[PDB]
Amino acid sequence: MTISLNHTIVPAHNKEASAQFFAQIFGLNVSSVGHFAAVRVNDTLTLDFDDRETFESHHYAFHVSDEEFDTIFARIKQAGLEYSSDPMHHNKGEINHRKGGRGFYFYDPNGHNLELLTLS
Amino acid sequence: MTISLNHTIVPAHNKEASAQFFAQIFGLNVSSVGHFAAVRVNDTLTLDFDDRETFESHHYAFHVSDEEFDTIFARIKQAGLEYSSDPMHHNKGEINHRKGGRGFYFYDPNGHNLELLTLS
Ligand SMILES: [Ca+2]
Ligand SMILES: [Mg+2]
Repeated sequence: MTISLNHTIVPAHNKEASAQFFAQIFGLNVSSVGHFAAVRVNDTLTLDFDDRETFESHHYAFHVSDEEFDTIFARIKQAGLEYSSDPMHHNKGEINHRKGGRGFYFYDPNGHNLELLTLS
Repeated sequence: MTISLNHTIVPAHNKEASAQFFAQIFGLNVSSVGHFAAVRVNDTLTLDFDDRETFESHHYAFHVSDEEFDTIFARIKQAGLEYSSDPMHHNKGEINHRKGGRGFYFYDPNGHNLELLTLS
């Protein structure tokens, strides 16, 4: 039938801090699974945070509902985090309106580029 | 629920060779999209292959049907690629039978660790 992404490993300097950051902002939960701090995103995907000393910035873009967009964006502002309309973060403190939707980018504690969008 | 991963950037020394490798083995298509060689995996997810000189190994685990598993595994053997039952590739030329399913690991041309699983 269908190929689906089930797991991906997210490298982190501190896997618990990174998993907690992600779970707090997205309204999800952290589980200790083997050597990972695992965050189940939905009924098909889990992000496995893994302790790593050296790695480059990843880029993850998430489709969310309008309600989820508003809820997550409020948590980012409440947490005192910077965000941008553009992937390079040249345009801070604003969102994009690409494809008749809403979008923005924000870095995780490792410098991974997280992207939220309402229309895919 | 309504958070889904829509895009992720896969770093590659050669984005066209890497996107073609992934598309050939998984039975997918490559599109040129901006500076990416993009592979739509399913209705939800696109892998964006991006030219990069320096990066660390990523890990992506895909859930597939038994039929898809067999079709992909046969392409991997026909292509002359090594695979393993374990994530560290200590046990080559065998698959695992974990979680009431079948699984195996194989590297892409960049050394990204690709995992296939049927689960249940
Ligand atoms: Ca998903
Ligand atoms: Mg998927």
